Amino acid sequence: DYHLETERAQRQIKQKNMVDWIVRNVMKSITPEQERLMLSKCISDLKAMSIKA
Amino acid sequence: EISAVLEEKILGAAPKENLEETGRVLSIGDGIARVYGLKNIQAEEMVEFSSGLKGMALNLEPDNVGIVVFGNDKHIKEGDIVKRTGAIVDVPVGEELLGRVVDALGNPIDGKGPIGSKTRQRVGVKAPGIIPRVSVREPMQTGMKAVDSLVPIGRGQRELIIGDRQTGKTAIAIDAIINQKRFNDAQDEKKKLYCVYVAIGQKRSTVAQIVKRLTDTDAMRYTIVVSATASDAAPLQYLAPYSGCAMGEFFRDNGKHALIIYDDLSKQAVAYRQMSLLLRRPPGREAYPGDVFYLHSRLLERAAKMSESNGGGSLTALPVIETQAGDVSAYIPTNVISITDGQIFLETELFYKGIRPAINVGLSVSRVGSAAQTRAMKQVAGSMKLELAQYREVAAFAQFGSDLDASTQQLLSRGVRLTELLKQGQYVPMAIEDQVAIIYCGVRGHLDKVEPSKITKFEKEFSQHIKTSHRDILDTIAKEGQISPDTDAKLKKVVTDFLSTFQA
Amino acid sequence: SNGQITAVIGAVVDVQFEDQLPPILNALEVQGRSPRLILEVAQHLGENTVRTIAMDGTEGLVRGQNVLDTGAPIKIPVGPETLGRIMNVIGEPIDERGPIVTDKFAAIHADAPEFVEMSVQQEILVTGIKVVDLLAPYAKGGKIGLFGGAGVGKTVLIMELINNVAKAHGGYSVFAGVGERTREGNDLYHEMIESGVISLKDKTSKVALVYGQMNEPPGARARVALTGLTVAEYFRDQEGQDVLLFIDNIFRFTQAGSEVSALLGRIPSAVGYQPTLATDMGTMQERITTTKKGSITSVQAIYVPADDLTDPAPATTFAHLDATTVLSRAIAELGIYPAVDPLDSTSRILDPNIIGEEHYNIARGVQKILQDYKSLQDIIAILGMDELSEEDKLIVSRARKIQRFLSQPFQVAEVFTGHAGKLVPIKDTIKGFKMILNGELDHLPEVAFYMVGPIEEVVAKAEKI
Amino acid sequence: KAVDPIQKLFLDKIKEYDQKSKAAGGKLLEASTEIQRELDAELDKLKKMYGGDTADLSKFPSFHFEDPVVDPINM
Ligand SMILES: Nc1ncnc2c1ncn2[C@@H]1O[C@H](COP(=O)(O)OP(=O)(O)OP(=O)(O)O)[C@@H](O)[C@H]1O
Ligand SMILES: Nc1ncnc2c1ncn2[C@@H]1O[C@H](COP(=O)(O)OP(=O)(O)OP(=O)(O)O)[C@@H](O)[C@H]1O
Ligand SMILES: [Mg+2]
Ligand SMILES: [Mg+2]
Repeated sequence: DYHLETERAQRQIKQKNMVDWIVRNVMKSITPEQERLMLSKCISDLKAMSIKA
Repeated sequence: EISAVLEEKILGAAPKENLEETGRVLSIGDGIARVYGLKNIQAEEMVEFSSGLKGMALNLEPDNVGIVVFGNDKHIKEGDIVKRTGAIVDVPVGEELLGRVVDALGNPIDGKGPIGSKTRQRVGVKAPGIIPRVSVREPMQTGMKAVDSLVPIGRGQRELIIGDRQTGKTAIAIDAIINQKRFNDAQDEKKKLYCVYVAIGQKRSTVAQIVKRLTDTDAMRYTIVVSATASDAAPLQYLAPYSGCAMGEFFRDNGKHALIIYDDLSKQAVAYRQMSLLLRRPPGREAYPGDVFYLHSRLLERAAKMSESNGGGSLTALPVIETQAGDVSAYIPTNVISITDGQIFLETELFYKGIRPAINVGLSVSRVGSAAQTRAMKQVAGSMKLELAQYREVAAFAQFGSDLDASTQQLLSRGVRLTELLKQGQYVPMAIEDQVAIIYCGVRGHLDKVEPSKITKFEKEFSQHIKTSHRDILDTIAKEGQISPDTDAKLKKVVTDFLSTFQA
Repeated sequence: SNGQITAVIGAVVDVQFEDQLPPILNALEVQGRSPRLILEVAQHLGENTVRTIAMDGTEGLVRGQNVLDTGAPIKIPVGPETLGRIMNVIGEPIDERGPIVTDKFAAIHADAPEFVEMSVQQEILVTGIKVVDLLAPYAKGGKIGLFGGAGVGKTVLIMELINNVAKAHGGYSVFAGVGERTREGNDLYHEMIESGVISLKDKTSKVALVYGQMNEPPGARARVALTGLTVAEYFRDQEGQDVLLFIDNIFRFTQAGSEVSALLGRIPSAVGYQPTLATDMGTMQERITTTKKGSITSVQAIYVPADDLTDPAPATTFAHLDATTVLSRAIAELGIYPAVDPLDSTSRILDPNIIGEEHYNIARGVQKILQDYKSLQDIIAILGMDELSEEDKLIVSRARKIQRFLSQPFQVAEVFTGHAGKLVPIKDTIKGFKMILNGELDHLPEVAFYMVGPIEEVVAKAEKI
Repeated sequence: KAVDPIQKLFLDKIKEYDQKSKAAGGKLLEASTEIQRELDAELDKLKKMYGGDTADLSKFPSFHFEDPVVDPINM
């Protein structure tokens, strides 16, 4: 039970640490060329939903 | 490992973007959001707010839609986007909820991960009619001596646990949940019973301590805890009995048997009165709405025993009602008494005197009665019910009876042993064979020489001697299903031997 | 014509029509529902919009859903084809025995019979219950109410009346389960098929069951009593039969009306009830009567909320009943069953010229001793039994013997009591209370008078002690 | 069958975290002080709960047993 709770405590802090690391890394990594590509994909997906009727 | 789980959760949570029919919040306040739009929305359909809160479309009006918010109304602002879920209000159901603590919407709150249920069931399903039901004939073993003998509960019955505050209403309900471990561990699936504990308006610390008690006693493996505590919104406390009932109706409709406890319905009526008064509905008796009877009647009527053509399953309800100064003539308890199949009344006066559980024998009714208990228990508890009634009649003569007749003294002495017999410690439910043997000894006169202050110690030691030295007696009782006069003579001899061996 | 749903609030649905409005009390059928959802028109709101009350659940209804006008009120099957069958508020069979094939239908809304079509004859209906037969006798053809709280015993009392009266009855019976337990409906249905009153094999059934229970929406619970009336009205009028109508219980009709009235936009009346409490009850109760064409003996269980007889719904029901039987919780807590209050039950046939001089004098003598006991009970409670030596103690001793002797074991309560059920002829009842009033049994213990029917079983119980 | 670019970006951040964590020997990456206080609080609580001060819980516990007590022949 001690090893299980130690593993659970280490798993919980690693999950919390990787969550805030991913949030900070995703927010700090914003590029305009990828933003325009995602904008074009959103327009194409909107056009695909209009066709799907 | 953890990275792989994190990756598969990202890949599995695809957005699946599509255009949804949406509305706009006009005004939010008093737990009711008025929403402009949603032309094709259904009555009582679940919605999603932009903050993640769910809501139920209560009022459909020409210009707006009145939505009952299942959460705090500080997360909703005017002008938010309200999306149709496309489905009438429903909760997850299944065997994946066993061992899990959930809120009124079915979302897990114990932090053990998501719920892998593949089925959902509406919370506003109507009760079964006349034909699919059948008479209640299978026993519900609460493990309590005073309950299982004097107020016997069956499978498919609605038995009210009513009393004042801090009188043991939760203690009776939790011990009934714990007692089913002996049937769930066995291979006989027809005696297996799943449990649903619905906590309405309680303290969240109290629910956590209940879950700890169920986990230590290993009763959590077959228990679902639906929690809508005192910090939760009134719509959540209103919805939680119906959410738990739907989870219990899964077992009823699939050939299994479920027990559900509403702890307590008096707090759900307070939560529904809050919703009704904030909706400007006309208050009635004690400011309650007129449909506060239909609030509990449509809930409890779903607890039924099904016929063999419907799988033979059942749902057993144990609603809890808290009275004020022992007033069972108030509006809300009288409503639930007119719904359920009998009430178990807990007395404050008996609770102060040390009698635990403080069950009022004369004021506890089981409308099903002896039709749903074993032959051995029914044969013995019938005699104890008569003897307790005889002791009750002559209890007025004990106040001044300095000189009293031998017959009346025997009735008083027998009633004292029978009253001390029904006492039972908390979190220790008893098997039905142990209950039958102890009640049989106290009702045949074996305890007339044993002092009433040593009955509980005699209860441990004599049952241990039976479980060790005279197991053939229990095998004969289990084979016959009752008590034979030959076994009566053998039990007379081993009682005389046991009392002589203890002292002479 | 064809309408569309404008607003759904609970059991109340607003439907807007284009060409012609349906009249009030007309039945409307919602189209896109797999089971039949029936709306009953209640009022015209203006702008070609009517406000209706649904007879089933309103979940899944969208605004703009098409609603069809049937052109008539709710019509239910009536006749011999309804005997042995169970039907709901809208006449659909819920016994899973197929459709109710009949050529006769009748609207559940009908005018009460006029003043000319009234029968003034009153004859005593002997029950076998000593407290009922002595103090508040029932009329053979008349309205009987069973007032009581929750658990004081009204279903047991009305099941005993079915066991005693309806078994040996030359006619038809109708049971209207109005907002009660579905378990009780299943118990009564199997009691009928076991006692032979309902025959699933041939056409010898004698009772029609109509059930709208407490799991039903308020629209169904406020109209299912009218469906039971319509079956009983057909038997009285179109066949000239003597009909028994058991309603359990009629308070749920009024209670469901108050729940709908909150959504009908009405200013609430006293204790939150509907403004039309007396008029809706009066319209319903005046249809349950004996006319010159036929007779209806109606027994109506009446729930009182919070054990309050001054509540508007039981109080307005008191004037609609020939005989009232008020059940008390204080008497039930004393172990006296049936817990009929002797000083609160009336009959309207308790007359020397109807039931006889000796029956009337014994009943008035019993009530006089019990009223004197109630006056003395405050001295007994605080001070004690030391009062007036011989005189008041004799009053207390006789009154307590009478209170025990009013109790009686029921045949329908024999399962959970153990005492065998007793059916006591009314001659033995008045003889038994005359012996107690004359002082012939003052030496017997008062335990001997408890839970025994005839007075010969009282003296036999005293000798057994 | 084009995947979401945010999903691909999230997978790249997971792989970047995993590469940096394995390059740090399993240690946390740019953890704040409160996370360090949280980790120390959990380790101290587990040490006090299971009694890790007296004996090493990672290894096999060293049992210190004793001979059972037998009553004398007479009373
Ligand atoms: N049979 C018993 N033996 C010993 N203690 C008991 C017994 N029954 C109840 N108790 C104790 O009495 C107290 C009150 O009981 P419990 O909390 O179950 O009552 P309740 O009606 O749920 O009160 P609440 O108003 O908090 O819901 C608890 O501390 C419980 O442990
Ligand atoms: N005649 C009787 N003899 C013995 N016990 C009785 C009798 N009448 C009622 N009781 C007791 O009272 C209980 C209530 O019975 P019953 O269902 O008739 O009450 P009720 O007034 O219809 O209540 P509810 O509002 O729940 O329908 C019974 O289960 C029984 O315990
Ligand atoms: Mg409690
Ligand atoms: Mg009843």
